[PDB]
Amino acid sequence: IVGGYTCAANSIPYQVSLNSGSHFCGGSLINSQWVVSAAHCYKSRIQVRLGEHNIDVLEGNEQFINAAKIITHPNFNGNTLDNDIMLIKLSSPATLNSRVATVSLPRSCAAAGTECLISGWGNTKSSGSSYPSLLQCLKAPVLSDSSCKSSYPGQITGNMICVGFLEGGKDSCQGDSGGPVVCNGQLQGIVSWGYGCAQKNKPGVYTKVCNYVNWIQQTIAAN
Ligand SMILES: NC(=[NH2+])NCCCO
Ligand SMILES: [Ca+2]
Repeated sequence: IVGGYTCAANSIPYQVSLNSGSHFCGGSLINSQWVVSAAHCYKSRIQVRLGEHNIDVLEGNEQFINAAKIITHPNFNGNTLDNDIMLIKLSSPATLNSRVATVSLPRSCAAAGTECLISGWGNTKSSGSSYPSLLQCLKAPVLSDSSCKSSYPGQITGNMICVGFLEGGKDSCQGDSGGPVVCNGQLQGIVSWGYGCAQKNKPGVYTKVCNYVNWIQQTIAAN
């Protein structure tokens, strides 16, 4: 997260870290047994780390649970990034408490201008690299579906939204991938793609979660 602030510890209780020797992507806990993330985050072996704030120190609220199943969207396209969504089944249920909690899926799509919270352990520098120990947070609005489409001509499908700031300096980045965009208590976005990060007129593009609730529920019920 570039241009963000350090979240209060455990204040984003649905945020997970996907780990494969180190942190590599975010995700969101949506059921005691299921995390949703981005298909471009796929790895065949993943440990889900719940209840984190400092990913470099055991602080006592962590639950480390291996992925039992990893299911990418059958229509994920690695070129266009359409359908950039993935589900991970935990090998045991997360134990839900104040620090490890589910986030609601969308009841509807979010209006343009809706304020959202984007979070993750991704790069924090707009130039160079600094990867944080502590979870970072960013408040950002859903952008006009036009301001999104003008930024990336011909590249925004109906399964993508832009959330962010056209002036730059405030965006998700590498390592935030797969993490949450939560607006009015609902998971509306998954960190997906962009052109670098925090550049002027290149806002973050996010998988539009309100199109996937049936896919999510059907996959959960079948697996
Ligand atoms: N604005 C961004 N490039 N964010 C997405 C990072 C790549 O998943
Ligand atoms: Ca920790």
